[PDB]
Order: sequence, then structure tokens, then C-alpha cells
Amino acid sequence: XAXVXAXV
Amino acid sequence: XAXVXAXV
DNA sequence: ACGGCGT
DNA sequence: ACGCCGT
Ligand SMILES: *C(=O)c1cnc2ccccc2n1
Ligand SMILES: *C(=O)c1cnc2ccccc2n1
Ligand SMILES: *C(=O)c1cnc2ccccc2n1
Ligand SMILES: *C(=O)c1cnc2ccccc2n1
Ligand SMILES: [Mn+2]
Ligand SMILES: [Mn+2]
Ligand SMILES: [Mn+2]
Repeated sequence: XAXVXAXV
Repeated sequence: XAXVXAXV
């Protein structure tokens, strides 16, 4: 759920 | 995650 | 269920 | 010269 590199 | 030049 | 960078 | 995540 976090998007810091993927944003799932 | 660090932004020293890119800031991802 | 997910992965990324440039000055 | 630089490292981080939650629904
Ligand atoms: C988002 O909150 C989140 C939390 N845990 C994960 C585990 C694996 C893939 C993606 C995830 N996203
Ligand atoms: C994004 O691509 C990504 C990859 N690895 C991580 C590890 C810990 C927190 C955030 C991250 N983001
Ligand atoms: C941020 O903490 C971070 C860590 N590792 C990376 C590797 C590749 C591109 C971006 C990154 N960001
Ligand atoms: C920013 O553009 C950038 C490029 N290369 C690096 C290498 C090591 C630490 C920080 C960096 N920042
Ligand atoms: Mn990964
Ligand atoms: Mn580079
Ligand atoms: Mn977590």
C-alpha cells in the first residue's frame, strides 16, 4: 500500500 | 528514498 | 500483493 | 555524496 518505489 | 541528486 | 535514482 | 514501506 505504501508508494516510497512500487505503489501497490 | 534518500534525496542528496535524485529523491526517490 | 512491491519496486526504484540522479545532480 | 545515498536511503526509505504500508494498505
Ligand atoms: C502496502 O501497504 C503493502 C504492504 N505489504 C506488501 C507486501 C508485499 C507486496 C506489497 C505490499 N504492499
Ligand atoms: C521501491 O522500489 C522500494 C524498494 N525497496 C524498499 C525497501 C524498503 C522500503 C521502501 C522500498 N521501496
Ligand atoms: C531510497 O532509499 C533508495 C534506495 N535504493 C535505491 C536503489 C535504486 C534506485 C533508487 C533507490 N532509492
Ligand atoms: C544524485 O544525483 C546522486 C547521484 N549519485 C550519487 C551517488 C552516491 C550518493 C549520492 C548520489 N546522488
Ligand atoms: Mn524488492
Ligand atoms: Mn547514477
Ligand atoms: Mn510492512
